[PDB]
Amino acid sequence: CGGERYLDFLRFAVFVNGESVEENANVVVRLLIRKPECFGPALRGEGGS
Amino acid sequence: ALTEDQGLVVVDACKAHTKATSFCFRVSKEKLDTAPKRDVEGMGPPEIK
Amino acid sequence: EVQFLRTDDEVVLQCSATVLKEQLKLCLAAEGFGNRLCFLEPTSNAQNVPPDLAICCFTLEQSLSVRALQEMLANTVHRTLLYGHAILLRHAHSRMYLSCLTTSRSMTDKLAFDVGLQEDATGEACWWTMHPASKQRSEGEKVRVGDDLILVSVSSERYLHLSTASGELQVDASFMQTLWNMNPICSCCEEGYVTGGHVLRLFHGHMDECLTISAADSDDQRR
Amino acid sequence: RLQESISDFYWYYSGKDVIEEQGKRNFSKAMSVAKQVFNSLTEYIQGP
Repeated sequence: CGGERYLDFLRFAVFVNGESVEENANVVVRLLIRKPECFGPALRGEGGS
Repeated sequence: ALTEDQGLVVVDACKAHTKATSFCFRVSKEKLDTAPKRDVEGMGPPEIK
Repeated sequence: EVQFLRTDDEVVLQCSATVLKEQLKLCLAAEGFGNRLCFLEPTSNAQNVPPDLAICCFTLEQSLSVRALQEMLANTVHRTLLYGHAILLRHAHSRMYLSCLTTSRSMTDKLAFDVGLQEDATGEACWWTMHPASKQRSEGEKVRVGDDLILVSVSSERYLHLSTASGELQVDASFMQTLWNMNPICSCCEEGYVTGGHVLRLFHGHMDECLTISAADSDDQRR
Repeated sequence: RLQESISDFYWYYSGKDVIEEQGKRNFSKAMSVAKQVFNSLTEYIQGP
């Protein structure tokens, strides 16, 4: 529940209006995979599941 | 290397003893060259050509 | 020593991870002709087994900025290094350019392109950047002798990592971090002088003879 | 830092032969500051 309601802010900060802001998407994508312990690392392919 | 039982040979790197494999380049083979010193991590002074 | 490394200086990677006993020193190496992927040569235990430095050495070519690299690669057809610069590393023996690959191994997803020599410099996947790795140094500062740092591929966002996987401590471009240290080797020296690591002939007399071994396919072992 | 900043800014318009109006103002802003820094350094040395 905590993770689902936490990244919803980023969903609004990267999809401005029907488009993808390249000035922030590139930074966000790097940060998502900067730490492997993200996006539910237990069962998202990071931990091997 | 010098195997101390067959003379000067060439040995594999797997069993390359440090004392046997170690050699030296000098001049005027007599006089019993003194102990090494001046451990400088630079290019060093001019040497043989 | 300020470690100028004025775009012409041999360098070797000297990073390792504390795995077996004391982070045994491993150096990145490759042979080129044959398997393109790089491997690791132990070097701390040089007394029992000598290291293989013939194919382990690397040389430095360019130290341009990120924007300078972008301009150069957009328009194609002696100076000290500065922290946060694009780097160009070549294999000394096989004369190939150190780069990354487009394939992975280990059967896990774990997106990590293999590190291997490239036939030609062009391809946008050859350069690396020495990014800040410790608080002791800062972006825009110089580089010192034996200064640990992190190398990031220009194309692959993943760092250059010593992937201590189930194998024999492979090197893979995964999104981990390890302080890759660089140690220097011979540089601009006197013309016609002896150097450690030079393949040489020991000649006696004008043209009398030279140090040799028995020819190939000899009756006795070539010892 | 200012010298490195302007040098990096130089490797942005090198390919292009036309400098935009926004780029012209930014160049003037940095150079007008660099001159002030240079004058301050001179006053530390004059009167030797």
